[PDB]
Amino acid sequence: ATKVVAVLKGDGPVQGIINFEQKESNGPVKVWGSIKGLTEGLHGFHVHEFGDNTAGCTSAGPHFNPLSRKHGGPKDEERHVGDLGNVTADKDGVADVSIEDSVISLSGDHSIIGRTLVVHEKADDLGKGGNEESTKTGNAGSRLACGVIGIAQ
Amino acid sequence: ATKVVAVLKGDGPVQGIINFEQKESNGPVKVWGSIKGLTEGLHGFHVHEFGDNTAGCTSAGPHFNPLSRKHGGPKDEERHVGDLGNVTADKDGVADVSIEDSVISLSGDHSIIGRTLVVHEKADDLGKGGNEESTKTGNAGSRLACGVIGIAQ
Ligand SMILES: [Cu+]
Ligand SMILES: [Cu+]
Ligand SMILES: [Zn+2]
Ligand SMILES: [Zn+2]
Repeated sequence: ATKVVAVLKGDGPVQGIINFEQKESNGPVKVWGSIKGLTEGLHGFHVHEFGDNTAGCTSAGPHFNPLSRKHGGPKDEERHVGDLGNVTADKDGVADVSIEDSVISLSGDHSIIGRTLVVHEKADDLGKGGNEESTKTGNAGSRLACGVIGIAQ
Repeated sequence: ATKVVAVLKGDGPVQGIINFEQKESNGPVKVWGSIKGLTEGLHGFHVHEFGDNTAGCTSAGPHFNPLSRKHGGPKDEERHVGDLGNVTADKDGVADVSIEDSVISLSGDHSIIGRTLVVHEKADDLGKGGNEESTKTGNAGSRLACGVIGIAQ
């Protein structure tokens, strides 16, 4: 496929639709959409390993990391395939997403199809924190909303 | 990879979890789980094309049909890749699913990862109905619950 989508939903007011499109097999991936119900400010944003929603967002597992790297920002050489940094909400709780990433993909080892997109309660420290946790999750906190990444076209 | 799962949710009481497992590259897929809240009897059960939940189960599109064949039963040579026949709910409206299928797959062009699993209101006539719709959707009717098929641990 060249186009997939994830509909984020959680126990709370956080919700949104995120689109992904990749025209070429080894080309970049455009990510866009909106999320509401968020507190003003930054929020972690990543693709998690499992597209398993049997237990809310917690069953999505850790960050998608097929290359067994350490957590990082989307622009850091060292990073999980699923690390998409942070999204920002405005005073009304809305965050407009517009990302372009070259690590995630819709085919091969880096394929995010069938995995989960998650938006966190707090900001992602991009893996620069003075603690081991920062190198695993970025200390972004709990998962407010998530959705399985499915084929849309 | 070899294990995927789908959490079925709808606007009504119908809900459940269905697991899929494919041990060998191109071998058969074991499908099992449980669904509750259904009326007693048969119920259409298919994999639909899109894992698009932007409009509930309606955005899932039609039955997954890469080979452009007509609708049928799982044992038929002529059928949609996504045609998994019917599931049977007991007197208490619980359908214990347990079947194997070698048409669907967790890899390749027949892969159902990132697509949608749907449970219907009525029974799938396996394409033996006396009308045109029968060879299209088996007349299974409305979509009671669905879920995008995602990668499981
Ligand atoms: Cu995350
Ligand atoms: Cu169906
Ligand atoms: Zn990470
Ligand atoms: Zn069909």
